Amino acid sequence: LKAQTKTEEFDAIKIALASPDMIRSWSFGEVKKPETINYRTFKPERDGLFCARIFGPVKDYECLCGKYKRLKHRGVICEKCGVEVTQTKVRRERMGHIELASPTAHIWFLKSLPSRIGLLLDMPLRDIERVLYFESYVVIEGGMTNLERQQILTEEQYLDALEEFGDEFDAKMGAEAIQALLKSMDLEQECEQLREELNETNSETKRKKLTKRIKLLEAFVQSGNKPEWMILTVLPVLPPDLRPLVPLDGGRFATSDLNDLYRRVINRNNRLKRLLDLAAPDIIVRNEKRMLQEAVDALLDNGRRGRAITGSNKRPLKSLADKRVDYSGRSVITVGPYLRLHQCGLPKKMALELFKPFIYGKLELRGLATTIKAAKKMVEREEAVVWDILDEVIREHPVLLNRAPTLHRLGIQAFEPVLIEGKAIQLHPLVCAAYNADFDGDQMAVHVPLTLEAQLEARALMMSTNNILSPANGEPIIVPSQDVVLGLYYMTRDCVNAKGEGMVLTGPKEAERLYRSGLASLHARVKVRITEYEKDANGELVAKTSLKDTTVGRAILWMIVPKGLPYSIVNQALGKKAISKMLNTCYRILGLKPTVIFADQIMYTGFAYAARSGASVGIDDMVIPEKKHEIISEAEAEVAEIQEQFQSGLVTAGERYNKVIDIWAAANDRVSKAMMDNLQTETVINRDGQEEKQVSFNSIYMMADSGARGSAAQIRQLAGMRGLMAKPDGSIIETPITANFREGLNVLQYFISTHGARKGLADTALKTANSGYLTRRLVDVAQDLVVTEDDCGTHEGIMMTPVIEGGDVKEPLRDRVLGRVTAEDVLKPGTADILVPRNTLLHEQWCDLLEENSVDAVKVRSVVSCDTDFGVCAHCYGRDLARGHIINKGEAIGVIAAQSIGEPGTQLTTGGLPRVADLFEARRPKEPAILAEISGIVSFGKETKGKRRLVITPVDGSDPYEEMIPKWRQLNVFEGERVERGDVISDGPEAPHDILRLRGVHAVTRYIVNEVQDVYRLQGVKINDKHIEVIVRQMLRKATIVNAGSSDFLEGEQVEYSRVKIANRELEANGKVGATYSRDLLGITKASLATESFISAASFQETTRVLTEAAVAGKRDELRGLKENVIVGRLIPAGTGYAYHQDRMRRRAAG
Amino acid sequence: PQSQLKLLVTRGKEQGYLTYAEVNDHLPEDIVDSDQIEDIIQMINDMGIQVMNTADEDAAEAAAQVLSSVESGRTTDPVRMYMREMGTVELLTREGEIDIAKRIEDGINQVQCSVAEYPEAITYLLEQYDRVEAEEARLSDLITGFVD
Amino acid sequence: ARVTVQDAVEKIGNRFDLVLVAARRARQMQVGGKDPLVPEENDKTTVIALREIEEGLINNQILDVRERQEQQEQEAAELQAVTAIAEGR
Amino acid sequence: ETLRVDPTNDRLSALVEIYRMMRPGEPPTREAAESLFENLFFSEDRYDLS
Amino acid sequence: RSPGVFFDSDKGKTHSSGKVLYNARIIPYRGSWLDFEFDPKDNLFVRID
Amino acid sequence: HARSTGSYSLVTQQPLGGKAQFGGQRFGEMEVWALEAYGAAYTLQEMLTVKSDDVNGRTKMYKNIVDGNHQMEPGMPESFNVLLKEIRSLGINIELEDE
Ligand SMILES: [Mg+2]
Ligand SMILES: [Zn+2]
Ligand SMILES: [Zn+2]
Repeated sequence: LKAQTKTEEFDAIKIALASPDMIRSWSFGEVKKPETINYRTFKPERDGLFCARIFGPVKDYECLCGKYKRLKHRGVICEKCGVEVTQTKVRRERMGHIELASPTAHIWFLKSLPSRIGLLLDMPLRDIERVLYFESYVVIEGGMTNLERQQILTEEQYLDALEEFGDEFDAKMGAEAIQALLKSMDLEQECEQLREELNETNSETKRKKLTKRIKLLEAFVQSGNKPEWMILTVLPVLPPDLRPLVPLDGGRFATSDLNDLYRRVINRNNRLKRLLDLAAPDIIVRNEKRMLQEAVDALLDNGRRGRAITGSNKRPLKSLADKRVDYSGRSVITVGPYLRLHQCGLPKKMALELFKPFIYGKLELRGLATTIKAAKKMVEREEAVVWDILDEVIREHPVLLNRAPTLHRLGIQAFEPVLIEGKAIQLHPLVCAAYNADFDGDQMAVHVPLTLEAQLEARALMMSTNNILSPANGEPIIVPSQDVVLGLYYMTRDCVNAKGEGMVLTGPKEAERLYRSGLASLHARVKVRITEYEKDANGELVAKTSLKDTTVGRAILWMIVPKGLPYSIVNQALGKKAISKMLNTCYRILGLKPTVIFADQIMYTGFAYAARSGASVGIDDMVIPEKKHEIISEAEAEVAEIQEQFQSGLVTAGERYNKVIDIWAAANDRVSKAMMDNLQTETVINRDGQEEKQVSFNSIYMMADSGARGSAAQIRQLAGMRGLMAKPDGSIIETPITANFREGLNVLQYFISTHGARKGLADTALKTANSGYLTRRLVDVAQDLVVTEDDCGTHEGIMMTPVIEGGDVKEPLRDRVLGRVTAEDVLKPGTADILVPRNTLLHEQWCDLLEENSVDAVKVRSVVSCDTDFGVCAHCYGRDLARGHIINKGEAIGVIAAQSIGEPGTQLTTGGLPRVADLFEARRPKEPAILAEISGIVSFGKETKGKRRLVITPVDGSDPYEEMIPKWRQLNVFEGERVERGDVISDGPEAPHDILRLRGVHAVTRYIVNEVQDVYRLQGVKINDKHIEVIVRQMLRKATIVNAGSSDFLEGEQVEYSRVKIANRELEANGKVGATYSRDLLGITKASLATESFISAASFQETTRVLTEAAVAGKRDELRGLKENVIVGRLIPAGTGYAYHQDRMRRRAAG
Repeated sequence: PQSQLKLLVTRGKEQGYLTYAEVNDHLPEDIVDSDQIEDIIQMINDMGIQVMNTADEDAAEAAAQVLSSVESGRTTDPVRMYMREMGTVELLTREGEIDIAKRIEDGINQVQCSVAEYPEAITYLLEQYDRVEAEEARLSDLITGFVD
Repeated sequence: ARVTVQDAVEKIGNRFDLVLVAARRARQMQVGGKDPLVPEENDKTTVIALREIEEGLINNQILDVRERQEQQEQEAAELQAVTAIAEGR
Repeated sequence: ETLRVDPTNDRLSALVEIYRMMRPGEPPTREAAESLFENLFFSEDRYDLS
Repeated sequence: RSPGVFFDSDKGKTHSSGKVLYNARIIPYRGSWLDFEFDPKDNLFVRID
Repeated sequence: HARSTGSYSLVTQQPLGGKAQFGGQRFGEMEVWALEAYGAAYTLQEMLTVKSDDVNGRTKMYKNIVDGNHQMEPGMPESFNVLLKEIRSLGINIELEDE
């Protein structure tokens, strides 16, 4: 079958140098005149920057002169003025050209610091420019006389050399010279010489540059490009519609600067033609040629040179080198607690305007409207019927909600529209956590999933209810926020004595019936008969009932708790954490739907009982310690004691300072732990006896304790004194703020407080941008990484143990191993007993089985060790997702990894967020520790010059290794003792490169993850090891070859490519010629630099250099990646489109 | 005692960072250009960046930078190279103008006389005037007038 | 409405393929070549298709079989028509 | 030590170096160096602290 | 910034030597800036603007 | 604010409010990452192709929307086509290979 010619669905893309004839191919005419339009009849002047003949008609299917105006005549070229009558859109398509009188250098290739003409000719830049401007001659193919080929001469020198040799010697100057140079160049011969010369002389300096240049040359050869094309003969002109002359109000016009530039080029070129036909002296024509060069250079890239300015406007004209979406909206948002988790309140008018085409279609579908026009007129009139029609089109049609600071994927979520009277969008409360959206006037945007696939994608993926879990960690993101948790807290709780204390009831029903009638208090100690279930039988619910000692409120609440959950979960005090673990266990037991509806009911009851609770905040609710003033007085005794000591000279200045600052710092804690006790347990009440005391029912304490809002620090700032603020200088004042907010703050205290507040504001405002930037670098380094294979089937993995830092368990084993697959079957303390067989996803039950037994460690497969090339296998990755099931095939994990790492990054403050940045960047620390290069006994050699050399002595092996260690740095290593490779030869931080090379891949992959997780966990942030492990996988992506037999020696190359080539070379080919390598750690920003697709690289990297460097190589972008396919505007090679791209990829490179 | 550009380089490397102002003055007196800096910040930035995070490769980012240091004279800006190129040509003497003009006269009169010595150059004019009086042409398109 | 696709995901495990297949089916219904396999509650073709996935009466295998059958349903029609095109000889 | 790092000698030389520093690329002139340097910080027109 | 003379330091970061540095700056209401600044070699310098 | 189908920019065809009828919301890079994290390609394609930058795709879609047929015949976004022309306007030859 004949392949094809006319437009199909294309694959890949190719970029290369353009031939003069190739350029003329695109051009449908030459633009010979600087003129644009006629100035009266605004029609385009023929063959000019704007032309109907060359480019296209000014109006659809209408000839310029107006001869053929009919839609019938089409392929007709008019006789008066040749214009094919066709849509005006082809004036946005057809290109043009200009034939340059003299050759002109292409500025991108001339100066883009790989000066391409230069390093292709092995000729320095200044010589090339000195030639181009006629400031000197350059030899070309000098033959056998006196002179080198690339050698440059001057006026006198050239004259003399010419007088000596008339022929068999050649020299030119200007652009023509460079062109002749390039054209004359034979790549083959140069190659043949370079190889021999490479082989003969042995020096690093020589053969390094030699091999680099021969590689460059052969690359350029295989490219298909020819050197001449770097020098411009024909100059293409951009379609007129892309540089519009379009009019405006008041008769005035507006136009692109490209018209000014192109006009300059045309004029100078024409003047050059004339000056050639007029036989001007050289001094003139040379100047005209230089001016033409300037004009062309300014037209292409005006960045360089002197930056020519547009007419009458100082601003430099924008050169050639120099998204809004329909069906959408936005507005202020409100609560709507009545909503189910799966829906959101959508304003009537908004929904009307959004679904307008759907409304038209349905309206004339049922026959309510004669035609679409009539439909428009109807909804424009807003006739009463159309509303009901809207209710039809809204029902199963989801909408997308999005907020401004989008970080993690939950930043956009799909809901089901519920028509609302008002202009505000009602957003479900439980989702307010995911969006990070307060109600203080934040706005949200709506989108409409038009195509069927978009609706189903919205419902099965982007839906609210389908994501109940944070992608960062398995913990529920639907956890009730504030009002609700204060509701369940006030509900589930007990005081010492109340109505119905001690009585007994048949069940929750008459418990609630007792409460609602005012007979029994919401919180009272009561025994009630409850029936709790358990699914502990195989796939089956077991029922049991008993007398539980609980409170009326907990009994009432139990009515909501579904099925197999134990009563024990609602028998606590029900704080925010317990109320979260409730939902979590509910999810890992009953499944999704029960968890959803449970969550809803939890919110409703929360708001309800919080409303009934009558919880408020008064000024007397904040209790200042009675002993505060006394503590103040005592510490204030200390300060003058130390003052009197400084006056007697017993203590120094700095010592006095530290002492006073310490005594105040202690005073703060004293007052804090006074007010805390007083605000906590001080309620003293009586049941049938004298007294007894319990946790206070004081309002603000309830809020802070429940987890609704407020915290011990802030409560500390309300009641007790607040801190000891500090100037911007960083120095901390030894006279702290003794007054609190409840008390009045005098002028000073507040003044000094202002700073702290502002620096807080400024710093937060800055860390926003920092977090964002980090997320950007992170998604750039990952991106295209997506689950591709299913199971790579490697036994390889990392050893998981609890962190055990300092004292007991800074992080458990169960957490680290949860949701992860086992590398190999682990054992009980006794063996021939396989509890967890081979590779099995470790879920809740499994981890609990591991917890039953005493197991201290589990080997776990990771994304960093996965044998799959160009991606990750689902088996190795893990489970975690919005769903508890194992990761799907084709889900893009790099994006979510980066998002999950960067989203909490706002909450981060050596240490802090910049520490995370330095970590991912692989940067060597300021004053690092040096590890032992090789095991064996060591000794200190030589003496003091700049360094004192350390000589290693391996037992069996040789001792070529001697490392020169600067001696002014205090050492660690014992000069009389042996040290293993990767031991401490000094203290201080260690470069991850060293950890990788000397210790191991798993060693360094553990170092990074543990360090960054130290940074996050110190701030109380949950991020699964997974994401960081994928970022690490991306960091170590490259490697440097050591041995040979296939590829070049020092080449940095993909571990994927390499491993693929050696595993392929271990068999077939040479028996094994396979080459060794060395894994290499690359900082995220550096690893992001490496991308196969040039369209991808042209985005985030520097555009010019990328396009040029790719163009000279004739690089062919096969797409295959996310970014490039986004740019080109086709389905992402992941997720839903993964099937497509899969299928297609297989159809390609095949029969 | 001398070689300039090493020093801003060798220092910029040892400090690990250099202010955007640090390089400007530390640059040799050779390259002062404004748009010069634009790509050299990228050059130093891939090898040890300070734009006030990079590639540890270095190597060729020095050899080419030294190639940019040798490329630091001619400031391009064709107004300059022109003003200078024409500035060489010597001024004319009042008599020299007469010399040159006389040379012109000799030349042009030579080619005219060479034309007059061609028989076909005569016959053509004759036939053309035969076309003029035949209303196949006009008097203005043949002669601009004789001497007169 | 269909609030949770958990069951539909349970049937066909990929969950993206869920969206794809359900899209195909929802297309079979939307521009009518066909009719629902489950009672329509006024649920749009989207939710109807999802329900059809839940009940296990619709999936890639089934749809492919049905379409492949239809190829021959139409092929049996034109059997005289296209064999009548022996003019190519 | 500063004088030791001074490439110039007399007034005119320093003026040339300053003129070349301010407006490089173009040939210096005596009247130009004097005019410039006097017009910088010493002119009632181009300079005021008020 | 008020017109007049201004004496600054730029201690620390400059050349990472801890040797600090010292600079004076003459800022006119209207006109060119007159800057004086030291270096690690203790050689006084001057820059216009 | 709300918009279904409004006016369009001349230089690159993109939704632009000219009547005080507002232009569409801007779908940014981070939002694209959000759609990328979800397995939703079609939502994204229709987001940056048919709903916005495709001069043919928008109308060809609209007709289907009113016809009662939800599909998309995406074609190539006008932005990348403009970039094809801008790149190709230089000495750079950019081609689309195979079939
Ligand atoms: Mg806010
Ligand atoms: Zn015509
Ligand atoms: Zn794997």
